[PDB]
Amino acid sequence: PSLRKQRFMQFSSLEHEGEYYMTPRDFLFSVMFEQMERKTSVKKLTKKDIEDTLSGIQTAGCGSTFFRDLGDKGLISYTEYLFLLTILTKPHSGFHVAFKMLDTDGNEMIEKREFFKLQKIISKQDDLMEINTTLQMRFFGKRGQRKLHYKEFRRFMENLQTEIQEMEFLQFSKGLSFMRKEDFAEWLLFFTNTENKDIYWKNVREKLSAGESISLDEFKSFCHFTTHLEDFAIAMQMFSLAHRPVRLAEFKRAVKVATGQELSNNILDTVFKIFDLDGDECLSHEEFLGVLKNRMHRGLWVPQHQSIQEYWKCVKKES
Amino acid sequence: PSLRKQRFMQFSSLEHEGEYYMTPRDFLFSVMFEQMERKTSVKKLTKKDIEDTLSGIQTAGCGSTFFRDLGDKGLISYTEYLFLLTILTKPHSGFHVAFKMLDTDGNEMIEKREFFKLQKIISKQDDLMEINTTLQMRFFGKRGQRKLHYKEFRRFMENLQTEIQEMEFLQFSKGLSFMRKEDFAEWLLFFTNTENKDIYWKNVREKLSAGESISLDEFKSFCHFTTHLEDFAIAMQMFSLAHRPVRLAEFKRAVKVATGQELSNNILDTVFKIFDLDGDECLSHEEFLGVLKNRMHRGLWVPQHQSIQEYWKCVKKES
Repeated sequence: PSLRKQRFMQFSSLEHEGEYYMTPRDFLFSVMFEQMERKTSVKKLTKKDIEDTLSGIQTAGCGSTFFRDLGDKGLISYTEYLFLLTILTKPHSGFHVAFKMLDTDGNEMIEKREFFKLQKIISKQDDLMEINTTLQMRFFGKRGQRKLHYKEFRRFMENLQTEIQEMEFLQFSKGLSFMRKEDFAEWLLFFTNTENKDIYWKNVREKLSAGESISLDEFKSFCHFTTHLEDFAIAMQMFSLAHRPVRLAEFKRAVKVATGQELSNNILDTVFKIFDLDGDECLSHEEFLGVLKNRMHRGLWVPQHQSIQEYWKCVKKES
Repeated sequence: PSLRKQRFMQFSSLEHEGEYYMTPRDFLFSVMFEQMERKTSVKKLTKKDIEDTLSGIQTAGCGSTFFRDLGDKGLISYTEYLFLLTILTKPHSGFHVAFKMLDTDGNEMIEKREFFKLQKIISKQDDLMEINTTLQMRFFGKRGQRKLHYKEFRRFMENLQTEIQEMEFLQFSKGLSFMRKEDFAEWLLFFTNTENKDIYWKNVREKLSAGESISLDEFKSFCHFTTHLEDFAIAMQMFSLAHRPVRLAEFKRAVKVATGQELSNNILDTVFKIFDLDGDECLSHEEFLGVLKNRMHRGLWVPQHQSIQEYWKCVKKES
């Protein structure tokens, strides 16, 4: 039982024939919540239970909203859990590559034999120490003979990413349609790898206005920039040479040209009010890039008991 | 500075000419959150600031959703704060009485002179030790000569109550449209005046199913029953005589006939699975009524430093 499978069975809610399963509600909780306290216990299933659960996809919307629409009447195994988890953090321009990877070109579309190959990879990795899920029923028909083209794949992945962004936005905005700049500030500061947020809190107390809002499209654009941060930094490494701090206009032009996600002046103003440690109007790549380095936020826990190893590496490398 | 005014200035966000004000976002936070940590500081205003804030009502929806629609561009003083706070917990059949109370019958509608009378009551209570808010602009026109009929008053109060129910539902359901029975259980157990929830948690662990959902209309109906609980208990006192525990069917019929809010079998089943301490299928009024006694939940803090007085009354009356 690896760490990922341990997390999966911890956040699971259904078991059947000695095999833990999961509903979309539990997947969303695992994505957005680090730890959940389950008041109740797991429950077994039968074929009647399976049909009562799978009776939701027939009346579910295949649009942008798919998981909250399904609610609790869904089924997700470990393999689909890992697949969706990789989809969460997959940047653009890798969609077509991932699609072509999921099929040996004997089928230009994807039949369920390729997902069976994925499950076989999982089982081969497991052992070397039947049951229809909701995701298969979405991609392939109830009969099981359905081709999955690339356009539908791209649509599904975009919908999943946007659904997660909407979920995080509504979780941090308490329900309102205009979150305060402070919520965006704390959302950014959450996953930054620093030990003293005091300077950033002083900055947002002093420099940032008392009242200002952020829309939803702006938050989604910033999230897409965050997920393309690696390509953005590769493009910015040429500018980091000679140690030239970048202003706001060049920052906006560069993010637009390297990630295709044009940002507003509000978000850029805010991120420069929180991150400009120095007194100049703009600061170098150092703080923003090196500090915003993990991107492993939003669940995605990597608990390789890195506490003591982190303390040891701190004691060693601190010089 | 009374406790209510202290809470108001703590949750306020705007000050002008030495007078704290408040935006709908802060009112909603004061309603749903017991304590809020303000990262930023208060800011002053000018007439230009006043117009920039009041420029929202012109493009705001007067339907069921009004406060989240306004977002942050709104204005609420202390008097309107207290008025809305009384509206939150006002039961039905008191709407028309409250309307007739807010006007000396020289006007069958309500002109702004009666709200001026309300503000005068507040100021007379304060001193005996000009500025247009958003609510006045909603009831009365920008010019200030507008009659407010009773039907619009009832519509506004119903919309406010339903808006608060939607807010609490979305805050406890994490965004999904079907909250788990456990969330309803913990929402009920929050304001119950008991010291050991262990028995109720054992009940929900054992008796309640592992997975079951609750819609939105059912939650709203249960909230309306909770706000008519006093009339419900007056009607049930005759049945409490002879100490006869009430079953489920009679409970449903009685709540329907005394509060007009018919409940589903799911909510009643759940509340009997959490509250039936004994082994019988139904338990008497004792636990449900006496335990669910406060109804002062959802903010509405009454902090008359009742900690030490509560401990003293416990030491005294415990026999």
